[PDB]
Amino acid sequence: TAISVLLAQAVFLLL
Repeated sequence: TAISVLLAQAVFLLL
């Protein structure tokens, strides 16, 4: 993972 998704979330916003 539920923490792995975060990296993908902050990745999209960046992007």
